[PDB]
Amino acid sequence: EEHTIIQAEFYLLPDKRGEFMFDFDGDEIFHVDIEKSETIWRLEEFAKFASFEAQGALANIAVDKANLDVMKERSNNTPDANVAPEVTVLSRSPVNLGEPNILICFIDKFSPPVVNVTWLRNGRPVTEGVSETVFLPRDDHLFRKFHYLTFLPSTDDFYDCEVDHWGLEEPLRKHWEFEE
Amino acid sequence: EEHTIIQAEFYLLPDKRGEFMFDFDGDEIFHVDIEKSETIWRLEEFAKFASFEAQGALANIAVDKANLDVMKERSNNTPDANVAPEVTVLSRSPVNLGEPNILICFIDKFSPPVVNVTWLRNGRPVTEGVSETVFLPRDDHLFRKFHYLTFLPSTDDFYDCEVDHWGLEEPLRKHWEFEE
Amino acid sequence: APWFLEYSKSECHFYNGTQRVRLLVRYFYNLEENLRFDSDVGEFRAVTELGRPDAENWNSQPEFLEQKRAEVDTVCRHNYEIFDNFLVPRRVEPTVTVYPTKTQPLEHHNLLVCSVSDFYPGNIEVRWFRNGKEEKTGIVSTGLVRNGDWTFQTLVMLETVPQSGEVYTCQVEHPSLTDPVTVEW
Amino acid sequence: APWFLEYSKSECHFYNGTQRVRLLVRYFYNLEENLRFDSDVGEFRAVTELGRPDAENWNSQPEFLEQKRAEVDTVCRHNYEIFDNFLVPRRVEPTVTVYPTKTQPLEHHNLLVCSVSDFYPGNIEVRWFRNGKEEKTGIVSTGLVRNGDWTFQTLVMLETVPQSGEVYTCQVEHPSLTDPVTVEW
Amino acid sequence: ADLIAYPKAATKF
Amino acid sequence: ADLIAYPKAATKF
Repeated sequence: EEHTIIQAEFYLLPDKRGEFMFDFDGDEIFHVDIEKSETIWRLEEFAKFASFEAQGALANIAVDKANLDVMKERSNNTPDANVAPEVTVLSRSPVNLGEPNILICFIDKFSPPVVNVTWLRNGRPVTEGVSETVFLPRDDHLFRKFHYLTFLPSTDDFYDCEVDHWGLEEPLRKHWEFEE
Repeated sequence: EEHTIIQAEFYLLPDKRGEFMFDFDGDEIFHVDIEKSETIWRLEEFAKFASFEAQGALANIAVDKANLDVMKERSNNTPDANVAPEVTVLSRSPVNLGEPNILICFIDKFSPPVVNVTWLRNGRPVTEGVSETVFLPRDDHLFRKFHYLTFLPSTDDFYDCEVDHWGLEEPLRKHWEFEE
Repeated sequence: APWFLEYSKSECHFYNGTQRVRLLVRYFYNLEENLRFDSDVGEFRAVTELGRPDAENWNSQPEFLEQKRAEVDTVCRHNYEIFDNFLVPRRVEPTVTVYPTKTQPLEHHNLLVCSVSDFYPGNIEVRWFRNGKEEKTGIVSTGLVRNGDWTFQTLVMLETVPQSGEVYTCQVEHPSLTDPVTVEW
Repeated sequence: APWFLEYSKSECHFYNGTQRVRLLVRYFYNLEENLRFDSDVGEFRAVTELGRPDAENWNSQPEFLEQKRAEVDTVCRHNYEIFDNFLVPRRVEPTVTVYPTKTQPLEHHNLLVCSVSDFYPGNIEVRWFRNGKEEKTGIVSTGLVRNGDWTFQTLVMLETVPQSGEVYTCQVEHPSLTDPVTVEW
Repeated sequence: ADLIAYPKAATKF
Repeated sequence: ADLIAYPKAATKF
C-alpha cells in the first residue's frame, strides 16, 4: 500500500489569513476554520470515524504568524513575483439535459494562496448553489483549488468561471457550454 | 455598509462621442447628455433629491478630447483588437398572456463602446416602445448596456435582439419566445 | 477599423458608511489600463509604460496632488452624504411565486421553481423546505439578474420527486421585508 | 503587490502499510523551499541560505530533535491507524457508458468514447476491444481527473472506422468491483 | 436637491 | 472517533 498524508499550514500577509488542513493521497480530509475554531470535514461521514482538537491548529498558526515576521526581516527585500493560475472548467459527471449536474472550476499552479472566483450563468453572477474548497497543496510550492456550481443542463445557456489573481493582468474567464 | 460610487467618462474617435455618468452599486444614477448639456436621471424621482451642474462634465470631456490626441501620438501604432459582446434576452418580470411586459436585451463585456441594436418582432424592426441606456461601466475595462422593448405576450409571436459590433464577424441575433 | 478611446473611472469605495473611504482613479487607453491613483497611496502610479509620462508629470505638481487626495472628502464623502438620503435606503419588495415544471423528460414533475422578481437591493435569501426540513442540495439558480432599471430578479429551483402529502415551502428573506415571505406548494 | 507567506508541509510517506514510514517536513517562504526535515536523515537541513539560521538553531536542541524524529510514530503511524479504518478502504463504483462522436470532419463516426466517472480510488483499468481483440493503438485519454470531493472521472477514447458487424467493448477493472465491467457498442 | 461633486479631469502632455 | 495528532510548529529567530 502506497499512501501519503500531508498536513499543510500557512499564514499570509497582508491579507492576514491562515490555514491548517490534512490531505490524504491528494484529497482533503479536513481543515480548521480559524475564525470559528472548528474542524470542517471535507465529507460529513468522516466525522464519525475520527476527531481533532482545533486549538492545537490555532496554536500552530500563531507560531507561523510570529515566524513570518522573522522571515520578513531575515530576507530583507525578499519580496518577489507570483504565479498566475491555470483555470479549467468541466462537468462533474456526464451531462444530460434536464438532469441537474455540477460544473467544476479547477484553479491550479498558483501562489500566493488568494483568489476571487465568480460563477457566471449567461454572464450573470451566481451565488446560490455554489461551494468551494480551501487552498490545497501540490507536490511543489504552489496551490490548487476547486469551486462548484449546481446547474440545470440546457442547450441555450452558457457558463463562465471568473478568476482574479494578483499574477493576472485582467481577470480570467473560462467558458463552458453543453453539447450533446 | 459596503457601497461603491463610480463616475465614468470617455471620448471616442473616430465616432467623436463622449460620455459622463455616475454609477451606484452597479446601477446608473445619471448621465449628462453632451449635446443638450443637461443631466438625465436614470429614475425621474432622483431629480428631487439631488442636482448636478452639467457644464462641469462638459469641461471634463473637453479635457478627455485633448488627452486622446496626446495618447494617440504617445503610443504610435497603438491601434489594436476589440472585444465582441455577449448578448442575452429575458423578460423584465414574469410573463402572462395579454399582460404587457418588457423584453430586456443585455449587451455585456465589450469595447469599443459603440453598437447597433435592432429589436425584431417576427423578423420585423420595431422602433416604437423601445429605449436604452448609455454605455455602463464594469469592474474591468469593458462596457455593458441595456435595450428595452415593450410587448404584448402571445403564443405565436417571436422576438430577436440584433446586435452589431466591430468585434463580430456578422451581426449577432438572440432569440426569445413566450412559454407557459 | 481603427478606434481610439480615452476612458477613466473614478471609483469611491465605502466600508461601514463613510467610516473608511478609498478613492481609486483608473485610466484606460482602448483596452489597456495604463495608470491609476490610489488614495491609500497618495500619488499616481503607472500601470504600463504608456502611463509613465503622466505619473511623472502629475506627481511633480504638489498643488494638484493635494487636490486629488482631498477628493476623498470633497467628492467621495460629499456625494455619499447626498445619496445616503435616497439611494442607500432604497427598498423594493419582491414578488414571490412558485410553480412546477419538467426540464427533463416528463411525467409527474421534477423541478420546483421559486421565482423572485422586481426587488432591491440585491442581497437576498431564498430557501427551500420539504415538510419543515431545509433542502440544501438539489438547488439550481439563475443567479442575481440585474435589470438595469434598479430592480433584480432571480429563480431558485429545487430538484424533486414530489410524494403526495409533502408540502414544499419557498422562504424569502430581504431588507425590504419585516418578516420572511413564504409560499407553499 | 508585495506579499509574504510562511508555509509548511508535513508529509508522511507510507510503503506497504506502516511497514516503512518516512516523515518529510518542508518549509517555504513565498516561492522558495528553504529548509526541510527528512526523518531518514534525523535532522534539519537548509535548502537555501534563507533557511540556515533555523537549521543551526533547531539542530542544537537535542530535546526538540528527539521530538520530531518521534513524530514518525506519534503523528504518521498514529494517524495512519485512524485513517486505515475509513479512508484506506474507501471504494466507490464507477458509472460506465459508451457513446460515439465526430471530433473530426463528419459522416459516419470516428471516435468511440468510454466514459468512466464517479469512482474511487484513482487506480483503474480501461480497455477497448474490437470483436474480441484488444485495441492497443488509437487510444486517446483525458487522464485521471480528480474532482476534489473524493471521486474521479475519465474518458478513454478509441479512434475507429466502424464496419457493421463489428462489436466494440469497453472493459473497466477497478478495486470496488468484484468482476470487470463491460459495455458493448 | 444638494449638488453632486465630480472629480476634476487632469490635462496631459 | 480517535484523535488525529498534528506535528508541532517550531519558532524561529
